Amino acid sequence: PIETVPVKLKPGMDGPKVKQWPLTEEKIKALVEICTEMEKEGKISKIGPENPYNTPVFAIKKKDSTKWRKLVDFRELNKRTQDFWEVQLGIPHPAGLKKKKSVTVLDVGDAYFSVPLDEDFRKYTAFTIPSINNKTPGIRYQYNVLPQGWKGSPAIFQSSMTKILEPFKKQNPDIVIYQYMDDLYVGSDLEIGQHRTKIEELRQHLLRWGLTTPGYELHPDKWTVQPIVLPEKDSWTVNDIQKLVGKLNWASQIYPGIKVRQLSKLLRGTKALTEVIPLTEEAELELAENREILKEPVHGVYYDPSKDLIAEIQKQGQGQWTYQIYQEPFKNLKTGKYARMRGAHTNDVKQLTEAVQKITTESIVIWGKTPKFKLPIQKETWETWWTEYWQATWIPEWEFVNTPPLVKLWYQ
Amino acid sequence: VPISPIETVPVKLKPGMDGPKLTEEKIKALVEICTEMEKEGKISKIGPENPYNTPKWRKLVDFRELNKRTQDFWEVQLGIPHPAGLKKKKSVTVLDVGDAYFSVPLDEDFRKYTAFTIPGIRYQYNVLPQGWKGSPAIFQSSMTKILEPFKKQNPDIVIYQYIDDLYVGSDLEIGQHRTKIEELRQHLLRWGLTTPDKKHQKEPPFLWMGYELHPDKWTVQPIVLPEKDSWTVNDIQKLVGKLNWASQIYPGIKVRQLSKLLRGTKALTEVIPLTEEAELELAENREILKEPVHGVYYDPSKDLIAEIQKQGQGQWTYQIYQEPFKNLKTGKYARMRGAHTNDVKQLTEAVQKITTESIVIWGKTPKFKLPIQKETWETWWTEYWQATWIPEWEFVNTPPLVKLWYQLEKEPIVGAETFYVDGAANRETKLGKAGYVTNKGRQKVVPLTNTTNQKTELQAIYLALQDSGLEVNIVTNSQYALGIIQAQPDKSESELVNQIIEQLIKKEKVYLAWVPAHKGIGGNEQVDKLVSA
DNA sequence: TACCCCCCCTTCGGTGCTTTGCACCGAAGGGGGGG
Ligand SMILES: Cc1cc(/C=C/C#N)cc(C)c1Nc1ccnc(Nc2ccc(C#N)cc2)n1
Repeated sequence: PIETVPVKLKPGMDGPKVKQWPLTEEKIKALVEICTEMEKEGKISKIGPENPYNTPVFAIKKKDSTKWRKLVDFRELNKRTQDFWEVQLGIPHPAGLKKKKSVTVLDVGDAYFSVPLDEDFRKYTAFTIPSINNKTPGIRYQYNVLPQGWKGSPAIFQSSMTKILEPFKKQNPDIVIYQYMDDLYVGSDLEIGQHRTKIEELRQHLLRWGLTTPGYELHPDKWTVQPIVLPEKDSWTVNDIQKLVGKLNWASQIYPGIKVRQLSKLLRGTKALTEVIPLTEEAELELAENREILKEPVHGVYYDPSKDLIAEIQKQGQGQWTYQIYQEPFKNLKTGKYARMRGAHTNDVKQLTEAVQKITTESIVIWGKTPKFKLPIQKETWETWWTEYWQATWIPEWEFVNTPPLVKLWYQ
Repeated sequence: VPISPIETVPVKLKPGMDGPKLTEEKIKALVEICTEMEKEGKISKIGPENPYNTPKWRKLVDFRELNKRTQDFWEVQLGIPHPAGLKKKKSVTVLDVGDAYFSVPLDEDFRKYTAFTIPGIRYQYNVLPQGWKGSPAIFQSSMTKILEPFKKQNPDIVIYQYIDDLYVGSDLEIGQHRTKIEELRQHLLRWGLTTPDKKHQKEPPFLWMGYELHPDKWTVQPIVLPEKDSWTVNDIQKLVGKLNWASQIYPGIKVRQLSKLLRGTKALTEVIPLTEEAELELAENREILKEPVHGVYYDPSKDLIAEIQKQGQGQWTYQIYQEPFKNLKTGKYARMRGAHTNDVKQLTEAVQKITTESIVIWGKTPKFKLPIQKETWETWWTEYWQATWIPEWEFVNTPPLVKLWYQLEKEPIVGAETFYVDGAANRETKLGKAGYVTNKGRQKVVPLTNTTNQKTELQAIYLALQDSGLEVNIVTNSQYALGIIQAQPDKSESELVNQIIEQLIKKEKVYLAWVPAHKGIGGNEQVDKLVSA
């Protein structure tokens, strides 16, 4: 056989030569066995010492399974080939997927295992398996078939994907099919039984064409921006009014209509924090007006596909995290909360990792553009443990905030 | 006609550019040696092909200009195998593979780019040259390709090529080692290579990269101890470097006070007068350095453990072992990460470093043994805003244990005196007014000198703490002081923060509240008016 | 006198908020073991 679509980088930019982080011994044995199995099948071929390019490689797992999966960091090759899979061969994104009822995610990775890659482009997709203690030089390989994790593979394979899924789209105009990497999102307004039946029908339809497949659905209806509410108290001391004034001063940027004129008249003197101060009628009216402002949606916050998405994350203790997706700060495109899944205090890197995987999936569903994370974590700790609990075929872009946030104004 | 049992690795050149245009004992025998090379198939004559120019041992040709012309290769090895991660071997022989460098055929088309026509005669390389940038990588990949079947049939044999040799290690005795050496000789000679060695064969311990490698132990080269009465800055730098190198097998090496002497002077000649603490640490280090200590090699059938100890003034030591008192490695961590920090953060950074280095060296994670109670770690991490995780570990009773010296309050203390603090300053005149006001009526403002808003506020809290009781509530207006004190520091780069911390040690209960200023809430307006002039 | 590979310590420039100081980081010098 089939035509190999010519793939070429932007002139004036070299390929990937970044190094690889050290790997655990088990994550090396599994990687070697997987690479040998793929070598016996012709998917990858050994490369000599004439290739100077390299990309990082890791070994991850999947829920309810015991076999490892090989993951390749293509964050630099994707940035270099952006033109191929964005402008010339982009993928349309529906504007009404977030308004659907249930979105189910399926894996279509093996679809890229049956298409050869460009002859000139085979050298850029080279990876290396290191060894323990740097004793014996790592085993190098390059991809023959289309690569998993490279964002250009959907661009090349959409031509065949359209022919595969055209009958299914024709028989069911009521559902929306979107593709992002090896992830296939099917959005339907049906019920649980109907959705599962349609999923089985789609699975057998894929099996008709030969797609190797050996609670998956999301619920966008429950995805609503968390509203900020002040806490009502039976007794209002000086410290409580002080905290309320501080929170309102912080939130005045988010909502310009917040006023603290009457709430300041109750603290003119120098009173002890413990002593209780009653509430006047003017202060009560202003507080009610502020709550009325708080119970409305944001004003002037418009999404912009041209800019880039940025995701703040804050730890609130007791296993709670608060996330904010926005393109310009103090102007929230989305705000939400997240809680753990099990345990009293089991893990914290695991919680942050799967929270990242949750918000990034939500942002892909809603807009399709991956937010740039700003993780409250040490660079060394994250890079050491970002993979042990990470279960995804693709990797976002993050930075680190070594800066102490003092905002406890999201969790009650 | 040449011969090549191994396939030739293709070599390209950088696009858009072409190839550019002696010895002492052998200056007239070069003709004879070139004829010998031609006779033994290494060299073949050429004709008028391309205008080039090139410049007991043998003549070596420099490829300095051509090195920047050949394509870029792969850095086959980048790190050095630390001896702790190695394995115990009962036999370690060395074979001479110096003459095999010219036995690796070059590419068919690249031979035309390597021509040494300077005597004019015709002469071009048909094999891997010496000094070429691409030659070592190609040679050491061909060696791996050749030796793959041998390692696949003999898995316990370990082969390392350091320079012009091949070190082969096995766990069999010498009598059975000779048979394996003969088998390897035949296997490597089927490609046309002989490896006779006499010089360094069976001569342990090898002095490799600065380590003496005994068959079952490893150590570092003896550390020279300077003993000059007066030390220049360069002598101190050499001493701290040698101590850092020696700390990998010698536990207890501290260099903080010695390294502190290098600040303030930049020239390389002055003799800085010593200090008592630096001399004490130097004597302490020399106490360990008198008796040499060696480690043991890693065993894959047993788990490994890593202990952590504290030495005071912000420095920790660690020993990674597999059997008690049989260490695998030792090390020290004394880096200052941030101006204000406590010892629990230092412990976290330390265990991070041990985990990372054990992943690099052993590929696993060791079970830690820390001098901290589980309750302290929980109370710190569950309340800290950052994210962190410590792998499987245990607690060992070993002073000085790490603990939080003081803790703050979440709710205001009932019946406790409430101080209001603030601080005003001018960026131009370096003037300062930092005082406190109490609800009961006590107002105390003191002139300042050479202070900045953050410092004025910090010492305003200092004044509030100076004259108060055990139960105190304090109200401030700066997020800088809130961040510093909520971080719960046990050390700092300034004396003011140290004094504040010392004040926090004595008080039984402390409350700190921040409310915005320049907004007319509470006594902030009153104290700002008081400190304005 | 080059030019590299890994480690430690001090220094400085930039960067971002905590906002004209101060904290944090990664690149440079010096040192150590070497090619
Ligand atoms: C890195 C390495 C350096 C030298 C260094 C060569 C030189 N000069 C020699 C050898 C054989 C190796 N390779 C390996 C591989 C696995 N375990 C070991 N352990 C091991 C190390 C030294 C001795 C000894 N004597 C015995 C066993 N060495």
